[PDB]
Amino acid sequence: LTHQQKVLRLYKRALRHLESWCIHRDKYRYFACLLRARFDEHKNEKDMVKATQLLREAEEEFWHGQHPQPYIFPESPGGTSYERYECYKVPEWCLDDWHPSEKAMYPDYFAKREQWKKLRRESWEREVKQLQEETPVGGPRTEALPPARKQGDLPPLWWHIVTRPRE
Amino acid sequence: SWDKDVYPEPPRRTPAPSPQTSLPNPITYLTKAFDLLVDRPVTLVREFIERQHAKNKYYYYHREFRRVPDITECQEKDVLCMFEAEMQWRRDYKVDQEIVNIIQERLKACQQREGESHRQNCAKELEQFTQVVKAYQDRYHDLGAHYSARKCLAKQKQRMLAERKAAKEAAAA
Amino acid sequence: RDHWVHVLVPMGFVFGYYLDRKNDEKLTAFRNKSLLYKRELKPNEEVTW
Amino acid sequence: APPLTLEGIKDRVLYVLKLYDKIDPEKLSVNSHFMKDDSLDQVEIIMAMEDEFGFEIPDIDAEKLMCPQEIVDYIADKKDVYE
Amino acid sequence: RHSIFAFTHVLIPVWIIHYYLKYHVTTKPYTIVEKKPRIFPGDTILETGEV
Amino acid sequence: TTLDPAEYDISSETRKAQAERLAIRSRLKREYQLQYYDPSRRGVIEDPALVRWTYARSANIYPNFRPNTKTSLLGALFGIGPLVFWYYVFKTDRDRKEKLIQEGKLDRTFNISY
Amino acid sequence: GKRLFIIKPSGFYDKRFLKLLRFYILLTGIPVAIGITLINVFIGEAELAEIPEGYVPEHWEYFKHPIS
Amino acid sequence: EDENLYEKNPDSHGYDKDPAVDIWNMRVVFFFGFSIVLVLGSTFVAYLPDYRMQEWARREAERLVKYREAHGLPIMESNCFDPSKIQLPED
Amino acid sequence: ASHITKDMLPGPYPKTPEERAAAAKKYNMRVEDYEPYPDDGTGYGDYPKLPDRSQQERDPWYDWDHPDLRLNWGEPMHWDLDMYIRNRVDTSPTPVNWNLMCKHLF
Amino acid sequence: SGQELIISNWHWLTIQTLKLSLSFKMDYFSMMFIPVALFVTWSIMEFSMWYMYSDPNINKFFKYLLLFLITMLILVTANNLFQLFIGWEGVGIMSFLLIGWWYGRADANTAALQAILYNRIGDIGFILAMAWFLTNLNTWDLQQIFMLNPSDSNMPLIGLALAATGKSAQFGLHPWLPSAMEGPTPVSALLHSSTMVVAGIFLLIRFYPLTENNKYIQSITLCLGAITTLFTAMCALTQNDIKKIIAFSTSSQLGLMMVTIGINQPYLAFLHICTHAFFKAMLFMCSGSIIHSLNDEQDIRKMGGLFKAMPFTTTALIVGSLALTGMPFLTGFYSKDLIIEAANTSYTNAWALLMTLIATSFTAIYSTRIIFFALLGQPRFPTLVNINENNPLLINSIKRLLIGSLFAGYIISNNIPPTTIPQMTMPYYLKTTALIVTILGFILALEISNMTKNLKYHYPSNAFKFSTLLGYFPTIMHRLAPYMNLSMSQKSASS
Amino acid sequence: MLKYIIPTIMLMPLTWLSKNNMIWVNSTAHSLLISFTSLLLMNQFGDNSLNFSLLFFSDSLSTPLLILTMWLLPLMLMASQHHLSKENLTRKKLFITMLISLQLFLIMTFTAMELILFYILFEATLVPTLIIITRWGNQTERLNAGLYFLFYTLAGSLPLLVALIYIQNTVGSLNFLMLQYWVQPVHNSWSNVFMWLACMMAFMVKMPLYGLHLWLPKAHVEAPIAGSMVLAAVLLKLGGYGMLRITLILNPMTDFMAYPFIMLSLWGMIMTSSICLRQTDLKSLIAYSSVSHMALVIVAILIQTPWSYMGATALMIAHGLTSSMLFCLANSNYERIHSRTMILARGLQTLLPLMATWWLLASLTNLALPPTINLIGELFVVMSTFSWSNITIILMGVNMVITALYSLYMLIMTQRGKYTYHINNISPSFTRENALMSLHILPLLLLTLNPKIILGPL
Repeated sequence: LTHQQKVLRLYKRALRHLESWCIHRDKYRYFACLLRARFDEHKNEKDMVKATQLLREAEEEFWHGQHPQPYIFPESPGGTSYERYECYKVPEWCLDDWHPSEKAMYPDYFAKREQWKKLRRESWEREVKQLQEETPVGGPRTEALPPARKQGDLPPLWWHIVTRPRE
Repeated sequence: SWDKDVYPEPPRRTPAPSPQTSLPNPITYLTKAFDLLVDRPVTLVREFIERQHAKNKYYYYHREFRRVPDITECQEKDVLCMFEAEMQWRRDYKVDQEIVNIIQERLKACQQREGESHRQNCAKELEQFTQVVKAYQDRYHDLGAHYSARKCLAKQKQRMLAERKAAKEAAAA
Repeated sequence: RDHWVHVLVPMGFVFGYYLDRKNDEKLTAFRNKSLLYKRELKPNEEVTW
Repeated sequence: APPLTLEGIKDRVLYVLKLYDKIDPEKLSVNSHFMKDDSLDQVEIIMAMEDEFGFEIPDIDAEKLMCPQEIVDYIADKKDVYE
Repeated sequence: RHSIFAFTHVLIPVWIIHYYLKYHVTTKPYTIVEKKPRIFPGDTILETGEV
Repeated sequence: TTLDPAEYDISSETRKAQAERLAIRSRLKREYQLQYYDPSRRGVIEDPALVRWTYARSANIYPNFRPNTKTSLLGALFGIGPLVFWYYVFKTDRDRKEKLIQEGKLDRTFNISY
Repeated sequence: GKRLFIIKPSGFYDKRFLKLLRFYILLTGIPVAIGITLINVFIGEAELAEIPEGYVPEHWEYFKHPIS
Repeated sequence: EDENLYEKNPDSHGYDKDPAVDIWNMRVVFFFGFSIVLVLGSTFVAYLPDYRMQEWARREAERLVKYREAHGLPIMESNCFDPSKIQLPED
Repeated sequence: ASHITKDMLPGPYPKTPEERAAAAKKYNMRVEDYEPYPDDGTGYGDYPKLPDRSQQERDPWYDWDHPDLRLNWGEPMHWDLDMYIRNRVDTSPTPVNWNLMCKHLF
Repeated sequence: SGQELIISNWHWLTIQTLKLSLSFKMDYFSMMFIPVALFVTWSIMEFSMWYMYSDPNINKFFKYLLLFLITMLILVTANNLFQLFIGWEGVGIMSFLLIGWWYGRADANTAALQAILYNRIGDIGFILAMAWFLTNLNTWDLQQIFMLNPSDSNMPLIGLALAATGKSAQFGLHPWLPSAMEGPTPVSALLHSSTMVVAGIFLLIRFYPLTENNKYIQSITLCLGAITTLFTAMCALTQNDIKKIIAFSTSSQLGLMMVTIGINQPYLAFLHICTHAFFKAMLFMCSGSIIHSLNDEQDIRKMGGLFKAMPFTTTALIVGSLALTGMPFLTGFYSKDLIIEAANTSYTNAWALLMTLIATSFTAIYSTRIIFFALLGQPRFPTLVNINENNPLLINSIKRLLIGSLFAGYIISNNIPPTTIPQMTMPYYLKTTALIVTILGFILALEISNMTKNLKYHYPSNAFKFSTLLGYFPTIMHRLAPYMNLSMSQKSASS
Repeated sequence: MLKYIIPTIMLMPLTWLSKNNMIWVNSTAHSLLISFTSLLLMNQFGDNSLNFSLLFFSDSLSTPLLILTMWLLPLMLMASQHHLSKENLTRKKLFITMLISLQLFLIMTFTAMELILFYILFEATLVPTLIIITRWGNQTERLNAGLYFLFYTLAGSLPLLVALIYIQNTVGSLNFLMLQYWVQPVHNSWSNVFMWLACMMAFMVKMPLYGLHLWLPKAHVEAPIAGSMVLAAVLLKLGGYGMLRITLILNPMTDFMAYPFIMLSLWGMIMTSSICLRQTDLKSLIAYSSVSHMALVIVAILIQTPWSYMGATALMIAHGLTSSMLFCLANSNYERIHSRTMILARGLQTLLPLMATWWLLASLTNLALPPTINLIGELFVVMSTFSWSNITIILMGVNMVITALYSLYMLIMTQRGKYTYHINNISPSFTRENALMSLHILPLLLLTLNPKIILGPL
């Protein structure tokens, strides 16, 4: 993380912590531009300690008095009912063993199920042809070419390209 | 069935409901309808088995034992006479268990009968039940020789302490 | 053949049970006891030895 | 129980262009790229959807949100939109 | 109907369990152990009265 | 209490060449996903971080061990310590109860059970 | 309309289970239940005290029960 | 180097080992395991005769107590097992 | 059948730079604040080279943690520090140590 | 005419001197609570037909909940203390199948782990009082216990009191109910209102012919329930969930009933249980339709006013919330008023009356808090307003309750055989001022809610002491007792 | 046993005599037919005692104990067929015969009529169990655990021959437990202390203590193929009942030195429960549970005076069915995941919903749900040692509280998400996996209907 974008990680949560405490909507909305004037103290300057002392005093009065049980937007890392839908929980590929008269239903769905597998069954003449080439030695985050230079299939095929939908 | 002297209780003494009011009460509508919807599927079938169960009879007989020796026979290291005395003593103990269960529910006959007074009456069961269980653990409960069952070799020897140390070593009773 | 590997082997139970009465028929020591179990005059304590 | 399709977000991303009084309703609809219109123009432009949508807007959502239709693109991946 | 959906439900187990109580009091020496009268006057179930 | 936990510090420009410690793990992550994505695996990953975990915890602690310090002989203050103390409680017990059971009486007379 | 396809692992072996569990337990449990009803009605025991049984007592079958 | 067996599911059902006559391994353990032991053996100890001579001593306790309650006989005696049969050595 | 550096060994100063990472990559090049020096204090039955303890700790707490699964659920590859106490434990909140509850019970 | 009964159906195993078979009890609680307990469950499953309407796992719920009635009903019908121990644990094992309804969810399964932890402390106290009856009283049927009262009941009844603290949410075990709310909503409407918390004090109610003497008991009992009131009052302040606001409010109801034991008032105490069971199974379900209407926030934030095409359920709340102010003449008036005015003649700590009566205001300010923040102000919550209140399945449930709810304390207490002597003296400056205590709670909350809404803009200062909105008890004990015993005291004396 | 050893020895010339794969269906078929013969001639009445025939059988009169001994052989053959079928047929049949031979000595044992036939049968085991650990086990460090499986039980049991023949030449003859009517008392000496010491210490080798029990999480950790003889090792540990035979008589009055066996088995009781909440192995997880409430029964015996023999009769079979059933759970979920480490099993409860009921009721026998066969005996241990003193409820009650966590510590490990892995572990719990998982609670709660037969003299 860099020093300039360290301002941005605080700036969104500076106002996000405030609407936890408000009672109206305009009461929170009146303090948006009102807090903006403090942000408009040093508009554009150098990147040295003058920009760090604006953040070094943003240690206090940001963590100091921070969010007394705030809003959480319940579908989140925290919050209630964040992972509540777990009786279903999307067991993708639980459907290998059937021993049919249980595979009687959905006839066209299984006919398409084996169809997509040939896209995964034939990708390593193309994906592994660039997997040895795109990585220089052992370097950074290893996504492929996002078109794979002819046809990107996927590169992340198929557990990510057919990833779990929510309900 | 049983014998009523074994399980006594005072007579029932159920009073009159005393309605006294011309208001409609629901108790004159419940007992006048529900009695016949029970007597038809139960009592007639109970009568239908009653003639059918009397088709044949089967006998089962009392078991009365034989008790020739009691205590002091025989000599120390023996086997034969000291086996029947075990059959004497041990079957003379399982009788003495459920005799207390008769007297225990005899207390329970008084308590769920009065209820309101329940302590200052019935005149026996706080006394007589404590004239049994108090006269029980002495010399008939091998405390704590009940593990090896104390079979004729400690149940007499508590009673040796109940005669040697007791009643003579009171200095001088 | 007629499958001696099969149920002929549980037929050894009564083969053991036929031998199981030989020990009791030589344990004929005492009839005269006092647990009634008396062998007084009857053909009931004599039997099943 | 009420479902949702592609047409709801195509209203709202275009609507907040006119809701914010700094941006006139004469820009481009889906691809304005936001540089022709540092803080408070990559956060304030999505601080309104913090009020309306508000699914906490993670750290990678800033550097993608220049292309204003690329804003709309991954929401259908998140909100699991039709077909 | 409301003819057998409740009749199989409630109307059948009535007779079985009442037979299990009428064939119970004559066998067990402690049947129902109903309490005392709680009567303030003296009434017609007795012969005397109370003021 | 447990902890402060010091979620903020200083930078700019302490240890400029310290970065790309993710290059250690992203090479393993590339080795992870290439092992993870294949048309036929039918089995678990070897995952040697759990192999080196339990076997160097359940076993290979007694070859590590030596009684060259008294803080390894410190377990005398926890194992045999209270084990004398419960008996130091219990030896004082059961005899004071017995003397009141031998000399004098305190029990109810209907104590058949027990 | 909103119509999709639910994802279940398998229902074949699981509903194949509880079949012979239920089947064989009624293959001999339910037929043996009639003998517990037939011996209740036609067969009893009576009564007590003592009987004298003559001089030599009765054999085994001293029980107050049908099958005991 | 390494030869091993995996999940036995060649789209058949499978009970213990394989298709045929090993198919009979189901109904030799379903029918012999329970449904004869868990039924007839469960019935056998249900009405099994008097355990430790108890049911005699149930009604025998009903008889003798009222005979002590008949004339004069005290109850829970603990009466030294017919006394004056022990010399009782003092010291 | 993995025999080469199958577990820890009698460390921690048998050329500790050649420990991490010839195998058991807890440190990248023995300067990552996770070189296998942290044998607490040895002599005891603690961990030796032990790709183990005093590395940065007190929580895997199931964070946002998107660059892999990587928090506690979804198997990052080789970052084992300590376990079996953390599936139910967390990081620091906004207040601090002050035991006012005993004063509140006062 | 009474005719209380016991039965003698079928033998269990018998031992040396005592034989327990089975029996039942039909005295003052079987002919009272059982038509009350069934009426609630008869009126609660129609909401679960609507709440759990999208789940193909619907059939497990109606199956699991019915057996939970069996362990709740066999306890009150019992008269053998062995049979009480059956129901004492049977109620908790169903709870792990109810908080653990939703799988995963790394706090809720931990909340299932937090649930059974504090239940076992209440288990070890009850068995201690059991074995003392074996050593002396020769049985543990409830008859022969009340046949002769012993001298030293001080040693057994503390274990009876410690058993009450396990499930009736006393001080020290207080995070058990605010952690148990994490499951589905009519689950928690059953778990917290009329089941799982009345049986924690019900066992004490059966033990009334002994609790008169042994004066170490009564001072500990009434002082304990006084602590449970105001710590739930201070931690409920600034709480941002609807279900959590109602979670504390049943606990201050428990603070009443603990004190009602130390004063020798058995049946007036139980009559407060007779009224209270109506209340929150309505209220969580009435508030459950509000949360399902928005389908994801369940916060007191972003609610709006009452009248956003919401006529009926707002009328249903103000029936309940005004009763929750402290009963001027509403549902539980014949139970709440006859106890705090029975605190006139007492022998208390006198810190107790300086602690129980203050929470009557703190109970009243719970009412308007959902009026002033969810039913009063301007409409604000996120868009696509998909509200719906038209389902006669829910309309059948609400209409069946409020007819019985208002006539709860006014029909049952209208016809009852009397048991004790009333107060009948309530002097000057000492009689009804606890109602006035409720009145000022409307005033004090007004000049905080309106001041947080319309003021001279009191700017958000970061300086406050906020060890009140947390309580500081879950902050450290959930970080220390699974740290000392689990790690250091184990791995030292482990391998 | 008139003819109980007699039919089962004829089962032995049937394994290698038979055909091919028919040997599994044939061996199970004959085996259940003996189970009725066990039930029939036994369970008779009953009042002190049933001396059976002669000098080889006393009919197990006071404690039946013998029905449980005969379930297991028609119960493990269906379990051992998980991973055994890779060898020659003549080598696999030898593995069948040695387990059948294990039952025959134990059929004559538990009745045994005597004491000089007891010890030769008390040591008649440990020969077939040791061979099972050596061949067809798991990975290495087997052979030291085979040596720790010796050199303890044999180390402690040898002074019994020093003790018993010293009794046989002194006072009468120990052929008959019922000719033990004359028993001289034993006073406090410096010779008689050792006489009681050798009489007792060998029985602490099998049912463990806080000391000398390191071998017990070796045979259960390093174990045969899929819990095969591990189920038999459950009966091997509980089968040290012979303290009930011996110390009921034959120096009963030495209780002055009972205390360090009371105390050591009591603080070690509460300790070894918590010694496994940070364990990382499934087969070690049930193993330390099997120490704790098996160490509960020892203070029920050295403390005499029944209302203690009542529950201790039932507490032997309490985990004897339960821990055998837990090992059946642990023998499963290993043919599908080939490592026994519990942490790798995240993301269960969704692939196998049918066996998820069986996880619930099994661990519901440790909380134990007081109308069962588990909390019906633990209340009598409460009923005994509270009459000893008032302190004993404390350390014994926390044992009921630690295993409340320690059992649900396993159940919650099944519930996790997205499972990260597992293109294997497909198999949705076939017939062998769930029919063998049955027949454990199916007699257990059945015995809770009329639990009259599970009672000692007592």
